Amino acid sequence: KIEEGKLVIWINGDKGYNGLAEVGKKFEKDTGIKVTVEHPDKLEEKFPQVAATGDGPDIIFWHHDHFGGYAQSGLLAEITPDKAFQDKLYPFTWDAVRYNGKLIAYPIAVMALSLIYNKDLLPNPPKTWEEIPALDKELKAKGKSALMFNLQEPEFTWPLIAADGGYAFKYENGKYDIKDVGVDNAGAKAGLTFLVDLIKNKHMNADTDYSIAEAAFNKGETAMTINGPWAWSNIDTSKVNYGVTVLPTFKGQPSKPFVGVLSAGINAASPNKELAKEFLENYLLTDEGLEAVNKDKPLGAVALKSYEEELAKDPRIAATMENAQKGEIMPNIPQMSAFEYAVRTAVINAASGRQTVDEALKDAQTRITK
Ligand SMILES: [Zn+2]
Ligand SMILES: [Zn+2]
Ligand SMILES: [Zn+2]
Ligand SMILES: [Zn+2]
Repeated sequence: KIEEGKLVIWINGDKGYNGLAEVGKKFEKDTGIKVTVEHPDKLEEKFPQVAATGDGPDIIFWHHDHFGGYAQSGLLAEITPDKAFQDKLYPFTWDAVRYNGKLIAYPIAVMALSLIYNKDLLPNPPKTWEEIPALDKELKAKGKSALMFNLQEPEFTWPLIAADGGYAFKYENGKYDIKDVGVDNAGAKAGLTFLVDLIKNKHMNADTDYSIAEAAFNKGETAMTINGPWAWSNIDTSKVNYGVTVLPTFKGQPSKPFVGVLSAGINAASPNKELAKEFLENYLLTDEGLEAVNKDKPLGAVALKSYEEELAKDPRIAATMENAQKGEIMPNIPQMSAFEYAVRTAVINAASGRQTVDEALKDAQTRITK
């Protein structure tokens, strides 16, 4: 079982764990409570294993959508921030950590895709998807293309498809209606048709994937790409003079990317729930706390209003949060699995001609709602 009188924290070792450990040291100095941070390989898979036998870390950091499965297994303790604390973070982030009407984790950071552009090729990036065709023809005259991004995964194609009305699962009253899927409505059809038309008109290639798109942008062959905060470092090394901004609109409406929320949950079997809450609320989710974590490894945008306003001074972070706020929270229900499979196939089939847009989405909708 977990030891009382101390805190063990788990988080992927590639994130700012050193920062969390520093906040832990500060905690130990003020309370005498030792905080040990660990980053086991595949800790996300190990948590349910050790948590089952009443073992594991007191606190676990991971993406919100995954906490859904954890909460269904009752592995997470319900957190109870007072209204004063909840007001410290952006409202939409609390929605990401709510399971069956209960709050099961503290939101930490927010990730979402943004439009990334080459400032030398396009000092002023386009605000609309509609302009992409004309922009590409202009750039092609100079041996450059307008846009290249991963068309193989729903995470990257969904922003446009959802813009005019598409959606995964209808969210209402803090609950997802698994029988109300918006994959084959008029909005989704319009979005995918535009995407497919771009391919038919040679402005994009159906085979472009993550690596192909990243190489093209980082080598200055294409003026724009679509990616997240995790791709910036690779661009920094390429020396490309890039900018990060709000995604283009479609039919005057904002692209809606899925939003991922790094969250901190408390082990249901932890005998240190009170101290765990004190650490997270009064030490980590503070400007100094998040700053320590962010300096170790960039968090992207954060859920804490006060610190996000500071980080937002970086236009890349401001763009990340803007797209996140206009986006769709990644559903934390098991049905998203079918949604991902279904939509990935639908997009590939429509982009290749194997199916029309209407047929591809109709089949995806059917499967998802089965
Ligand atoms: Zn033990
Ligand atoms: Zn590790
Ligand atoms: Zn995840
Ligand atoms: Zn992550």
